Amino acid sequence: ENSNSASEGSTINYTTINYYKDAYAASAGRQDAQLTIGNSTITTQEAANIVIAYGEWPEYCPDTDATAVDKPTRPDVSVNRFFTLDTKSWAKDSKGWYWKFPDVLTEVGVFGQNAQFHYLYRSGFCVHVQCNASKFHQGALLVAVLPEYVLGTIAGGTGNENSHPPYATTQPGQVGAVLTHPYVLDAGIPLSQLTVCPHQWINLRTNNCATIIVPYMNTVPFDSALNHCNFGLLVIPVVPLDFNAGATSEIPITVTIAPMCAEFAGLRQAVKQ
Amino acid sequence: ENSNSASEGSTINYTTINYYKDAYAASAGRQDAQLTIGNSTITTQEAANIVIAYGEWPEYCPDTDATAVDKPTRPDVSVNRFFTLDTKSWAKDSKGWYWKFPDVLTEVGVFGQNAQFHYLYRSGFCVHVQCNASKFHQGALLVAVLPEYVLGTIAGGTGNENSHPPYATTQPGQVGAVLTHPYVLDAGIPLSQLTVCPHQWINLRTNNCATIIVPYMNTVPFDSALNHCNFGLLVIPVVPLDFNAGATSEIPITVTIAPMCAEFAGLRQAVKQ
Amino acid sequence: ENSNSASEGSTINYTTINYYKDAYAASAGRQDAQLTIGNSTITTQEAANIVIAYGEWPEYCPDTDAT
Amino acid sequence: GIPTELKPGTNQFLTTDDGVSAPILPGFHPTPPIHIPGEVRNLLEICRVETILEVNNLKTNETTPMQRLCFPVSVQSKTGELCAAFRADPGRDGPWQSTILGQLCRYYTQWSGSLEVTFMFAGSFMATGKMLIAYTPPGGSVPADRITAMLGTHVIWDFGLQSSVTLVVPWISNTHYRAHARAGYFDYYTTGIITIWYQTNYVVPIGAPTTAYIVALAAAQDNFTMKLCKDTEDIEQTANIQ
Amino acid sequence: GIPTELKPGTNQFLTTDDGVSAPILPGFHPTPPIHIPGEVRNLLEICRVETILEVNNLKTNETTPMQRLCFPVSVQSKTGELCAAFRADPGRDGPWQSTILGQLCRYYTQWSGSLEVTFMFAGSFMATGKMLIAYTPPGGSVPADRITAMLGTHVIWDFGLQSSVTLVVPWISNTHYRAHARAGYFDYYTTGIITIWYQTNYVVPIGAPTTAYIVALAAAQDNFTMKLCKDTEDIEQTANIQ
Amino acid sequence: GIPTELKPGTNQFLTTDDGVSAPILPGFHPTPPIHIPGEVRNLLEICRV
Amino acid sequence: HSTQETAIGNFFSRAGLVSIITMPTMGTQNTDGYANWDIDLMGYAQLRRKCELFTYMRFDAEFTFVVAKPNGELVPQLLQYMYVPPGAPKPTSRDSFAWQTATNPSVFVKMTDPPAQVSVPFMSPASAYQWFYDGYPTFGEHLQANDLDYGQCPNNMMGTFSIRTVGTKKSPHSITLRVYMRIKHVRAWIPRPLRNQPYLFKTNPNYKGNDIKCTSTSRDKITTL
Amino acid sequence: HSTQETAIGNFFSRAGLVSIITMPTMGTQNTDGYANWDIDLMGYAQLRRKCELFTYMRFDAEFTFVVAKPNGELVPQLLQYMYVPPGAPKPTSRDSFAWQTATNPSVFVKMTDPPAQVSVPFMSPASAYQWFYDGYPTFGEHLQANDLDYGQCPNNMMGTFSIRTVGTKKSPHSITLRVYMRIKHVRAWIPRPLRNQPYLFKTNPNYKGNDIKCTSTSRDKITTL
Ligand SMILES: CCCCCCCCCCCCC/C=C/[C@H](O)[C@H](N)CO
Ligand SMILES: CCCCCCCCCCCCC/C=C/[C@H](O)[C@H](N)CO
Repeated sequence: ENSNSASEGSTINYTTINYYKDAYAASAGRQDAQLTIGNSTITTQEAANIVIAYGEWPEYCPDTDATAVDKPTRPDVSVNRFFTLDTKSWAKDSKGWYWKFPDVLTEVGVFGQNAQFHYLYRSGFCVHVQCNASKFHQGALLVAVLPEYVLGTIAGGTGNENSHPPYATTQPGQVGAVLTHPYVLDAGIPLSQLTVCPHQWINLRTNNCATIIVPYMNTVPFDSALNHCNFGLLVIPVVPLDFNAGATSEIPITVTIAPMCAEFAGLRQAVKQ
Repeated sequence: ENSNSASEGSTINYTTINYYKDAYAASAGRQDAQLTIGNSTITTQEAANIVIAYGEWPEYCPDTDATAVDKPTRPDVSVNRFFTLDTKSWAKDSKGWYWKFPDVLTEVGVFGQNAQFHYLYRSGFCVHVQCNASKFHQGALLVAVLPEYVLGTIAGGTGNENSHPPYATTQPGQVGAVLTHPYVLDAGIPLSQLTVCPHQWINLRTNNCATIIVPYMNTVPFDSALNHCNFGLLVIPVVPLDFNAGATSEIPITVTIAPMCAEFAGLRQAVKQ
Repeated sequence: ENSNSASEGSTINYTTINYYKDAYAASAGRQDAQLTIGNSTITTQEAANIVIAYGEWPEYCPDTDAT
Repeated sequence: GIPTELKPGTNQFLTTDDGVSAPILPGFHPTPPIHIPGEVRNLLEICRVETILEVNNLKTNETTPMQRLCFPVSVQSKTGELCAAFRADPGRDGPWQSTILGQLCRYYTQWSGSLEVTFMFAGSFMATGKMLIAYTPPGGSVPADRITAMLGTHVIWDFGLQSSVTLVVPWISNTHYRAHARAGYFDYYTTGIITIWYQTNYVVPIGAPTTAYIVALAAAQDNFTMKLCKDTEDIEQTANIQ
Repeated sequence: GIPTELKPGTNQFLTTDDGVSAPILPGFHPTPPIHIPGEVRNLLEICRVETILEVNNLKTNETTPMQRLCFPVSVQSKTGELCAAFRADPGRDGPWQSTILGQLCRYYTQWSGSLEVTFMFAGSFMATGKMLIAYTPPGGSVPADRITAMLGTHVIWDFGLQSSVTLVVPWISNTHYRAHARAGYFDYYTTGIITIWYQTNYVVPIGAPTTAYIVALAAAQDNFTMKLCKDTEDIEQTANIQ
Repeated sequence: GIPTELKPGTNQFLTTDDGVSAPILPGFHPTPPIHIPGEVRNLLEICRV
Repeated sequence: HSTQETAIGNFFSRAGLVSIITMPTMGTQNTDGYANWDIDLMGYAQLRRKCELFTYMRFDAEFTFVVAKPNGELVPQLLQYMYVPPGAPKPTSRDSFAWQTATNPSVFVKMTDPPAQVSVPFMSPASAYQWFYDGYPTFGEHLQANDLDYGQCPNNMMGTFSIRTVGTKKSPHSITLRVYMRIKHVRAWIPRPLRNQPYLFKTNPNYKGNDIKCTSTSRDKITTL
Repeated sequence: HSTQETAIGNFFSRAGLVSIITMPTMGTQNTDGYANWDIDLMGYAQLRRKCELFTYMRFDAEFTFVVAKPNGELVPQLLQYMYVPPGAPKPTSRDSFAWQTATNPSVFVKMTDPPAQVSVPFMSPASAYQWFYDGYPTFGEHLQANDLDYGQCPNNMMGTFSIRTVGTKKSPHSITLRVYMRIKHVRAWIPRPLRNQPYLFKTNPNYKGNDIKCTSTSRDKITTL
């Protein structure tokens, strides 16, 4: 009995009877705070405690799973630091925005330049959202991380037309893009089930900030940073902010992000897209 | 379980389940320099190191595999010695030549006479090629050994005619024969794959000589020397030699060969062909 | 293997293979003078010796077979 | 040869039968796996996370589905108005279809264990008040007043210093398992009624909005157990997939 | 008899299934084997030997196939001309079809491991010069100049005292295995581009030819591994074999 | 019952195949053999004369 | 109470219909006597909704091939199965060179025999199957005509499956094939929400824009059950 | 990464089509009710290209005999297989003395039964099969008419295979036979280049002289991909 099977790479053991020499042809069987990263730092005194996505910290690629023979670069200070993005003005009918990582930082800083000169990319991310309000403001924001977020299309509304979203929507860049039908998230999936993935609630009466640490999640250790988007970020105003007349109507939403444990490989020429 | 099988003569072991009394009906299972020979000698100071074909030296037939009850002759001095052949004048359009062993030495020396009086033949061979050039000459020769080299036919070019090459081409004798379409080697097989078999490169800027030691390779310990040709020899000018005007245009190609560890059996009458 | 079979009440043993829980569904297998009685009497001097039928004497019913 | 005996059930294919077939690629060695975060070996871990429960569902909100996620609360002029009421059965058509608990519960027939419902207060920081969230055991209808609803399991909660409240729904049943309760004859399996009531009032200062929204969350507990897989109603083919 | 149960898949013939059949010659004893040189138990040993790689393939050379085995080199009047360029994928239609590596690689689908390409200088002994042989990781096109190609893995080599150079192609991939890269949608598996560049010049004395030919060799390494056997395109029947 | 799997070659008769059939006379005891001169267990002894 | 039923082992393991293939005698498509079917398991809705719970999935597959005439009866017709890996020749006809079965696996079964069963290992070059791929397989710019490559994972195309009737002459009887799959030795990652909208296309999760179905039923009043 | 897949054990072991034999009712050839087929495995192209990698090869063979009517249907017809070693009588008819099966192995199978499987040991008198034989089997002089003996290894002809329908009367149904082989217990020697040219004849590797196919594709410029 050679070990060719699919379940023989895990830590769980199963009992199975097999009448052939291949284990995959067998049967089933019995089943058994202040964050300082690099040159930048942040202090969040109003923020809820940090939510670690799937209970794992970002770390360097081990030699067991690493298939690349090149020795990667680790520019710790010039790569991993807090990157502040543009602010999104909130309105009562605002449907929410979404960003595609790691497509936002491709044009920004040393991280963006080395990403164009390197074919292989692996890093962890740090998600931070900032929305400020006073005691007279009542609202709620839902900040969630959905791995492999695919954009759909209404197909003209009839359903008989085959159309795909262009590169502007699938690759919004640094500025981001806005949701059309937040109920389906343009995935055809309910919004009420979005909390199954790592999420954090921003309630303007208590916590005005959010922090989520998302590690690297892919079926491959290294992957191209330009084409493949790892996960998206969703800031959805579930409860519309309400304020009476005379109060300040401009409520910004600031999203700052940082990479963690970045490794680059395959030094090559300049490749934009 | 008697041992009748085909894999039971090797040094590798396999596990197999068999429901019958014969092992061949079972399943597959898990898989797991100066050379002086005899009265003649040669000294090659410009030659690359000797290439042993398939990493085995020619040796006498052991009693384990020997099926003949006769006691063979071993004329060490009168059989095994360097035999120099005719020289082949190189030209720019020269397509290359080929010889059929052991048909070349059948007419030459004691080796050729005892081969006619003996039915059984086993020996190893020594291949040596000589091509001289100066520093102003640029060229490359490919000397390869292909076991069981069978000549094909263009079939008139249409392909609907059945024709076989005559005895003059299949048995060139001492003088040898010339290739027609060196790309297919008249075997219908690519020339770029010829290096899979034992080969040596002659580059006129470095090595002007070549030496290849080919042992006896056959499915039978002894075989008739007249009918069966063991392997062929290919000297192919892959890179055409280039020289400007005024240089010597006559470039010879000398091929000398020697037998190694020859054993004859079945003393009989005189048989030419 | 419960004992339900028909041959299990005798003194002879048989070997049999059975793939079910009932032994009767199994296979066959290897096979392995003066006489005074009561108030009356008789004397026979010309008679041949007494022939016992099937070599067994009449006897009272044992409690094993008595229903 | 070995004598053999055929029994009924030969030459049949049972879709749930776990057999052993013949491999088409002898000794095929797949790609060695790597470490992928988020390994889930059981469907219970997905049922134990808080997901949005839609308490307010109306025919007028079908055009704007975003209003389904919360229900309004404001200042009341009377005592003990009923804010909302909904069924406690996760496998019944209704509010529970929005949560991931009910969706994964529709794959299964018999369910058991105690559940939990979490409310979230999205109102202003300076707005205070109190609510009465009660759970009525089976057999009761929608309570007309607050004195009727208090007779069961209830909880008292405040707006000002706490942003959430969790009503633990205890397991009260005649049977160890509950089949999904449907209309008519199948009401025997109904879990209960969860009613939220105004206890004191919604108090707000001057300068802050007088209308707030409350988000309801729902999930399961460690004692939650399901069985007897089946098909659901939530996927339909009226045409081929192009 | 022993109760038996038939399962789906009876009375079928799987071509890759390894069974046990009935012998037609009881106790047949074949001929005892002898020692034959060149025993090959694995197809990797054939892939590890250097075979001629044809870099120059043109529609004008179809009449004379012998010109495919080498590409010319001569004196250049400018700086950094591109001598040749070719794909690094052994299982793609192109130069790699001439080597025994690609031919045996077409039997298989997913391939892995690092390869090597060897160049041979057939020029005159007194002709000197230098070449720049670079390898571009995936994502790059054919470099326009030498400053663009140098950004990857390159090697510098001399004509005079050395007759050969070996460019080791490292393994750079997102996946442990690579399927054969074909046109269009299948370009995701492309290995890279191997470009050879003029570094200094081709210097020749008086009395020696100014045009030389370079033979390219290609093979695999010990880490080269293949899997998933399949049919190739290199054999076709348009008619019966007479 | 025990799950079984049929393979190609069922319901065929191979003339050289050595099988086991069903006896038509249970426990039949043939005649005890005697000593007959000239017992030949191999065809080579006939080829050597 | 045992949790074995709600585990992913028993929930993912059973037979389901991933493909429907027909070879009619009269028609514009398969009447040539053979069929070339690219492998796609997402043309079927209900098992697709089960596999969309999770992003990355690693498993093995057992198949069941049921053959019957479109009216439901059977005829003694011999059929040939073959698996074509990527790069292998696809058959151009029923007598074509590809069906000659040299290095490609093949299955022979009749219509009077029980359905055929085979076991398929994990053939993807990656660590697990990727159902939803965000990005593009191709480099360079992407215009409106090249937008078709979106949501396409090159690791998910493992080959092509084909069927034909044996013999040179055309078979008078029509044949309908139904492909089944049983998932075993499964490993799962990254849970996802369950799709509440009807399916449209196989390759991408498009939804009909005119009508958005609410995930929950509606009533007249919030305070009335 | 395991090397078991690229080993010669798994690459050489599987079923392939070495022969196609028919017995039509109307025609000029096999209509007599029987067929005498000399054993040649090189009439098939793709498996031939696999066996031409190596010069000397030693192995065992398992066979599979599939029977069907040329249109693909089946009839309850009983067939008889027989192997004829060299020197054994070849049948002159269907009622002929040779089919009486005295010392020659035979296989009986119907058309409703699964295909027949047999195992053939290594029957060659030499140590291994010789695919390419350079020389002549015969002594003396060889003229142009006797050149046919070139490339012929006397050790490669192991016998003759024949089929017929049982019974004295002619069978009304046509029969098409497809012979299969699985190589096992294989040993190999002397690698050879792979043939890049189309096949022509079975006995010798002839190539068409007018067009020589280049082993690699051609492009417009050496510097342009
Ligand atoms: C002897 C015939 C065997 C036929 C084997 C056919 C292979 C089919 C394997 C299916 C296993 C899943 C493969 C991929 C499934 C989905 O279609 C992909 N996600 C496509 O995007
Ligand atoms: C009960 C019927 C059994 C039929 C047995 C037929 C024997 C066929 C054995 C084939 C094994 C290879 C034999 C030789 C193959 C090639 O044709 C030879 N190289 C011919 O040159």
